[PDB]
Amino acid sequence: ATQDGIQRTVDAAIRPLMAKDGIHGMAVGIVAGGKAYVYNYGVASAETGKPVTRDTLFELGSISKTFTATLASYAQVSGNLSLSDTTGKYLPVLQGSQFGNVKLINLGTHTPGGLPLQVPDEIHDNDELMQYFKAWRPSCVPGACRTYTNPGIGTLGLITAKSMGEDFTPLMEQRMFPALGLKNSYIDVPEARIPDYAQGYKKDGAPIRMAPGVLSAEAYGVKSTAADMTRFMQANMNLLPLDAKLQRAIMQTHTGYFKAGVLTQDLIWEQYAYPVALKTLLAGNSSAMALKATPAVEIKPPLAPRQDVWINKTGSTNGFGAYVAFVPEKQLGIVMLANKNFPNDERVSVAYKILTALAG
Repeated sequence: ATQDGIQRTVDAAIRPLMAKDGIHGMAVGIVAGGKAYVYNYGVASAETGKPVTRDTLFELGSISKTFTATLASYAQVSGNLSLSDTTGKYLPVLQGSQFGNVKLINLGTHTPGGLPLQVPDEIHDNDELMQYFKAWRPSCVPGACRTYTNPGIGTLGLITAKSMGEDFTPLMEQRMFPALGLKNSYIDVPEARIPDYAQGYKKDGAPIRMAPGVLSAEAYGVKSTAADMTRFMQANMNLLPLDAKLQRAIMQTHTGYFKAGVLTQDLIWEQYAYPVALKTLLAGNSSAMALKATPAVEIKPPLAPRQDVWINKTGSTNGFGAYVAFVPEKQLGIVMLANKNFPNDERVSVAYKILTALAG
């Protein structure tokens, strides 16, 4: 009945969106009054007609970075590292180099002083990456310049791993996902679950799934279900009784570090004063914020986590589109998972339309 009233709102945004953009399959997770509801639409694969189900895996894209941010936060709370530390401390290869003096906080907030969006094609392993970093020079002010980057948060992943004497993928698959209670969440999809892996579709309609690469696990590599992400949102609103340290780690990813345009940059999470206007969300989640070196102002001291915000992250691959938005003070959230990289403007609009109707 509560579920039926929410379904009617969610259907009324999603059916038309999928018809308009020719999205084959979507899984939408809602959190309302702290409860998880999951609504599935269309087909995992157009070729076979396998429907989207509870167990269907979508590529999270850059939403993976929130898991990386969570793991770094955990290592901080455990005293494995400080975010004030330099990359040099953990990758001595880089001690003496300019990049070796970039602080971890700058890697988790896209403020390292200029880094490319994508790991450049010439870098094929962590050793060629380390070399590139030795050569690296800052092209804007660290802690005053926001350049959205995979290698940045990626390298925070690698440094987090080292701090905890363990490789990244296993840290995530064997400690983090189980500690968060996520049983359908994978960097490496097991053979047994490959039937669950939804088919991605390019803009033209050709089938595709993501390619692994340098720092991909740390940057864009996670697959998950709406149910799993719905539980991630509940965790990110302090609603699940977990061990104190993991609970503190998760909420401290919400600390506000830099003001950049209309956006507050947390540890990967980007947040807005609630209530929030559509036009604010659209400007904060513009391609310009994603592609361009934007002025960033350090918040002194860092802004404590707060309930009264709209916290979001976008995520894309060649074949998939994903969007997480939640509002801690309302126990309210949406994750949209699509097997098409459909425009971010529409993701933000539809999320805005749905969470606004549910707020009252």
